[PDB]
Amino acid sequence: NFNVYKAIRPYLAHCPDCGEGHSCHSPVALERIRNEATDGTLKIQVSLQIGIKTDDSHDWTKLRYMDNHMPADAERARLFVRTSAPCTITGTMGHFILARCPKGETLTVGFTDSGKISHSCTHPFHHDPPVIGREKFHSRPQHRKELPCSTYAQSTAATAEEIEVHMPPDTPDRTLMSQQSGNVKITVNSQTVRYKCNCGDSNEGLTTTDKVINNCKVDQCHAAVTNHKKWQYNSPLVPRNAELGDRKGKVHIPFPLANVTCRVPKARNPTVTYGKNQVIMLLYPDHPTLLSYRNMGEEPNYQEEWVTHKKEVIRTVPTEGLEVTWGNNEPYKYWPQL
Amino acid sequence: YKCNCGDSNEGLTTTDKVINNCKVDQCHAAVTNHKKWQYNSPLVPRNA
Amino acid sequence: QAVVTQESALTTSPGETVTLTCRSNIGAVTSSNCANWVQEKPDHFFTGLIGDTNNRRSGVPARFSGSLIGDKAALTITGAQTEDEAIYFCALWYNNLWVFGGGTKLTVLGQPKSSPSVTLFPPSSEELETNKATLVCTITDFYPGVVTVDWKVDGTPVTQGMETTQPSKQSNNKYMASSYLTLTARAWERHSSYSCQVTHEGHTVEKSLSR
Amino acid sequence: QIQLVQSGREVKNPGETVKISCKASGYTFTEYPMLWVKQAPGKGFRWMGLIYTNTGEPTYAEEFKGRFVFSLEISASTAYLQINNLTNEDTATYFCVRDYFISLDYWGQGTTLTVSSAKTTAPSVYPLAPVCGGTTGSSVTLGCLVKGYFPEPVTLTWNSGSLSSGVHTFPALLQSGLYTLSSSVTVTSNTWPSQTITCNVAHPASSTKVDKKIESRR
Amino acid sequence: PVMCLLANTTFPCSQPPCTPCCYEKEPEKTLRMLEDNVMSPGYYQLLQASLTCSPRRQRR
Amino acid sequence: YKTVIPSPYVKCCGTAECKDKSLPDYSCKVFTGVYPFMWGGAYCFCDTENTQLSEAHVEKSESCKTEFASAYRAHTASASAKLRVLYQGNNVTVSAYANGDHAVTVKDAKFIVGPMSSAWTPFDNKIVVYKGDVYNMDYPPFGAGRPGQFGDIQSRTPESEDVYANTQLVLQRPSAGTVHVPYSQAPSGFKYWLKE
Amino acid sequence: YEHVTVIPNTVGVPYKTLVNRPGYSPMVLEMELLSVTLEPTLSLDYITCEYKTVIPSPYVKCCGTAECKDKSLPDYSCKVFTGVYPFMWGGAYCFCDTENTQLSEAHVEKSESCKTEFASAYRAHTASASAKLRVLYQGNNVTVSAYANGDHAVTVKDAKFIVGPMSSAWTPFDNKIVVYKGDVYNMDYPPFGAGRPGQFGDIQSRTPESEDVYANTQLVLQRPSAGTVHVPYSQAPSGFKYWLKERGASLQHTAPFGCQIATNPVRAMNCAVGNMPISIDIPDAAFTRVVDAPSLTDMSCEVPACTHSSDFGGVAIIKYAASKKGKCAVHSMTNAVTIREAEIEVEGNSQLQISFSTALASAEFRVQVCSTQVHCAAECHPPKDHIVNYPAS
Repeated sequence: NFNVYKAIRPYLAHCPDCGEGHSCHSPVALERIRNEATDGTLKIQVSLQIGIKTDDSHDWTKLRYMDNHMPADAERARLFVRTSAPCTITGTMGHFILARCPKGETLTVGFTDSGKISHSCTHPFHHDPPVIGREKFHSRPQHRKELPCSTYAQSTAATAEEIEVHMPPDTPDRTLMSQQSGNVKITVNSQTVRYKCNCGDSNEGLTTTDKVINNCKVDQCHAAVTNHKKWQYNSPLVPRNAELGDRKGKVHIPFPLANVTCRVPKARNPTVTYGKNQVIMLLYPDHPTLLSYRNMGEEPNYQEEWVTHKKEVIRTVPTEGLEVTWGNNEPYKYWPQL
Repeated sequence: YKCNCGDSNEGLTTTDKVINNCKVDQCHAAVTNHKKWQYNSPLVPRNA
Repeated sequence: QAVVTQESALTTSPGETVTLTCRSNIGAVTSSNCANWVQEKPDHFFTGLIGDTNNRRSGVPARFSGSLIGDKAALTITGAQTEDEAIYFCALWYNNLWVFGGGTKLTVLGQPKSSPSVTLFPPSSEELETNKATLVCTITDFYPGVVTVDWKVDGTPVTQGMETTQPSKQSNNKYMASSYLTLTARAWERHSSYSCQVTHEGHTVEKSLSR
Repeated sequence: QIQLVQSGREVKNPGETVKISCKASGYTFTEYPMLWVKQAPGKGFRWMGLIYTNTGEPTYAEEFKGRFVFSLEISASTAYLQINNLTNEDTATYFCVRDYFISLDYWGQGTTLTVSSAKTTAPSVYPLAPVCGGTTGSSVTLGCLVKGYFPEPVTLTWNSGSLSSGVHTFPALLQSGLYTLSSSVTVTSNTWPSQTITCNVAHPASSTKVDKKIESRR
Repeated sequence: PVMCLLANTTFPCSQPPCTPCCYEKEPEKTLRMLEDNVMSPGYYQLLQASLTCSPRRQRR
Repeated sequence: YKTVIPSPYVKCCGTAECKDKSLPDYSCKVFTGVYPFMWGGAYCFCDTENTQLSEAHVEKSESCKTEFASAYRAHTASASAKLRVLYQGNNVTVSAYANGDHAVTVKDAKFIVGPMSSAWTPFDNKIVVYKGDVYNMDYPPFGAGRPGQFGDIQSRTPESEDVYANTQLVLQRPSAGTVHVPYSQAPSGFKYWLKE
Repeated sequence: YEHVTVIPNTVGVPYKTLVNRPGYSPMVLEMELLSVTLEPTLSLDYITCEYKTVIPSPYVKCCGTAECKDKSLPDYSCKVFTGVYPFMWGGAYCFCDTENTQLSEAHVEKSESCKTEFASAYRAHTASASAKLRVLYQGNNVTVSAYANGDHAVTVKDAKFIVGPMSSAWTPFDNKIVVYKGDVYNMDYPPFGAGRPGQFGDIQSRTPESEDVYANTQLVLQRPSAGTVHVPYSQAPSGFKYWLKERGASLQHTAPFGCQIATNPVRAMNCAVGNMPISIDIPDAAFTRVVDAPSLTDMSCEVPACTHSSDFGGVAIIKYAASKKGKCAVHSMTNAVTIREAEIEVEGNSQLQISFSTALASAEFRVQVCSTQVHCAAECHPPKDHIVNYPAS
């Protein structure tokens, strides 16, 4: 079966990324953005049950979120991941979601609600990984060399992941108590109701039924809803076990990384003028392209510079020679022939 | 017939020993030479 | 292997001395050889009528005797009854275990017959919306366990749509299960009543409903 | 007496492993002489070994070691004859045999183990009520059918626990992979459909149990 | 084989003491199991063999 | 390396308890007097006795199976050569272990190849290999690494089980009304010596 | 603080190092290296096994002469003995008259025990520095095993111990080494594939389970068997069998420097040589403040017994007058005297008898009991027996 999403639940989070300056208890809080891969995919774990059915099955177009102390599914089109603009989200399983988002300093994750309540949780996410090779590429190349870089791959099975799915926290909620004429007449409402009554004597008692502490109040009462139903991923927004020890859970975590070979471009060789000890290379790079000149003997002096504009470098022809690696291609050898 | 089971764990016996709830190692009979003597070389197991 | 030409056959009357006179394929097991004529009961209930090859086993009837009979395993179970359906296994004790053979599962004379009471409930409200319609006669006390279900649906015997379930034989000498005219929504609303005709030892009964 | 609390239905896959437990009473697990035994599908008792009380754990047979693995939860008063990682042709009952009372002086309860793996779909319980015309005599057929389920364990009861009398039952047999059977409780006419009477199908995987009402349709 | 034991008796790995059908009925029992076998060797596979829709409440 | 900060132990109605969980960077703190509010209002039922025992440890890199930095203890170097000859007019090739002791018979002609007159190879005393990068770099102590340097999450091997790290785990007192472990941390040495 | 000490690179002499911290009492400690392993770099080129001449059945062309083909094996002996008169056990093997030719073909083959026993011709590389050493410091006899390059630090007992590198270089490897089933024999291997006849290493295994065999065994095919199929073929003996015959004295007996050359992997354990600079970053808790130290003054160290022997055979009833009770660090403040204890519980006006002696008979040595500097002069005795088991103080 592997119904870990049946065991998983939507976990709310008092996140500072809320939108409009006020962070809220939204279910679209991203706990960690595990985006260490050199391919540039960012794999961020969020608070919702995204890519999961509310009926516990695979929701191929539906991802769930914790709405109001219950679950609540929405369509998968409401997911948005904007770093500078809304980048291409690659996949989503449970809390985890991997995406190809643009450059940026803040990452915003919007969950379009069932009533269109697009919870936009923005953290400062400085996603800009350095590109490998002799030139700073911009897009996916037609012709280019395939350097080996790491990337969070699309196998969303929970192999090699151990999500801290502990017991769910003491979910307080103010709707347990009501006014019995202003007195202690709180309905049960079908919950694990820890009842803290501010009346005389025994105002404690964690029942599951109706409570008539007459001569109570709504301020004279407190109701908390107990969760013995699901494991929840132990986010640092989550209030963990102060009323528990370390009796928590560990589950699989999807989207495992892997090493692939990304093709990057290399620019055309410039104009060469081989004069007396001089090599005039008029290269015009179409990207930021690192070019390095080095002596081909004992004293290299291998100075490299990224190139942007039109560059005619009259390099000194070394006696042992010059290795001049301009961009991703093989470096030009100059033996100065007298 | 020293039992390796509970209760009756000993006895230089003279018949079959009935410790039900005793394992294969839960009994242990030691066939001791109480009949004739042996020329006591220490390479033979002597009087310990 | 401790499976001789065992007492595999025993069909007697109530109180009969059930003799598993199993001719041993190797020979007579002893009391230390532990030739015990135990009752390996139905439902995999290992029990000893005679155990340890010279003693009657505990927890059985008092007439049990497990020993050597013939030249092999010998079960003399005195007081074998019709409700005493179990396996006379005359086997050995290897001194490192007791090894029960193939044995003989038997039922005896006794446990008299009875009429099957089939409550014919019709194709219900729960089935009749989603391609189901089961007029099931729940039969209890079909005595003894020889009763067949025949089709009677829509004027013909059903050669497709009748269902005879596994009728569990009771400890009270009957047999009971579900046996119905159980077709689809076309099968339930097409036939006149989901019904099985119970022929119990040649006897007639109707476990049949109407919706 | 030395009697093993038998294993459950170990419905693993071909290569799936599950214990036929033998909660050995009469002694502890270090006091109860468990003989591991496979009540085989064809012949009967194929020995997983004998183990006298002070150990308790059944030392294996000739072929009786291997896929059937003898272990001892000695402080838990039992052993485990694990039907472990077997192929398809090893569906058998895990039982103990009480090595005191000079043969296996009691028997373990046994557990039906079968090698076949499957997904996580739902079970079926649907009530067999009284008839549209009657279906009630001196007793009455209330109860429920356990339908569309698999593997062990899934249980099908009738009469809801007060209806223990008059049980004529079919177990859930795997037709199309779905276990189909029907259990009619011959319950009282004031109990069916006057009182409560019904059957049920259960399995603890999602902690899922269902009852279906045995009552008349009118 | 592997002593999958929920503090009462060591059953096998896919057949523990509530194996199968252990994770979805006792959610606190599943939390104690993912504490015990979450520290133990098999409780990843014991939990996914138990609680992950492949107990006796599943279709397999 | 990463930081395994757990859920926050909200000691409601009473003081917290100091527990030193012996992990790498076992960071524990009891910010007593925390009045955290919940998503359904208040996380603490009473007003005054709520506090946050906030704990975290340091965890290894989950992409350490992919991203590995290897401090090769660079010893002496073994040479190995290939050379072709037009022997009998046949341009044949022979590749030998060119230490001089693994001399290669080829084409009926024994070649004793090596030893090379020089040894100034690109290998240094301590080499660093990072997935394509061979840089002669001075490593930290193997288990005795420094804070925040290139190699602060040090291990004795890449596939190992233990890791020395001094990541500057400054768990500050928590934010107002939100159960959130304000924990200062040093920057990533994998992000540093990878990025630099 | 980080006390830098240099222990003598020889095990068993438990050195004391007096960590003096200002703002604290005198903090003597004891360190001693238990073992020190020298794991050399190995480059296993030649493999040692047993060569066996795989010669086929005798190809008797009865009344016929064939042409022998060069089978590419290790020393493929091809021979066409002309005109054999080969007769069998049931008469004549040839019914023809005289033209029977003996086809004698052979090759070399690695032995089955060559697949088990292989002489490993390790090309010697640098030695791995690693050593296990104990110390009775901080009130604890605690050990640290450290890879002694200098950068394998053990912060054990709260103490950042960093030892390494070693001073010495008397490496238990030679330039070429033979691992022969338990024995490191410092021997120069032959050419890898370019061996000589009769050489120690006549069968050269270029891989350990390799497919090549540098073998020139001098397998010379002799004349044919007289009327019977017998392979006349003379070869040299086992050169590794001669290397089995000349097994040679290993460094387990042949260890210069007193090293313990112990293989699997080829290590040099107990190479007593050099010095070991170990620094110990001690925490603040070892710095116990001298104002909280016991006020031990008015000491008179009465030298009761003087025997300049292998032990620390000085006895010294130091009458002390302690202010409060406490373990005063009774360390040697002298140059020659090894004191047996490290700390003594100076309780009050008590005479602590320290066990301290040195090699010098006329010994005037200083001892500081946690602040107390005192002098003790004795005329220690001569030795009794000429031989002791190891060295001494």
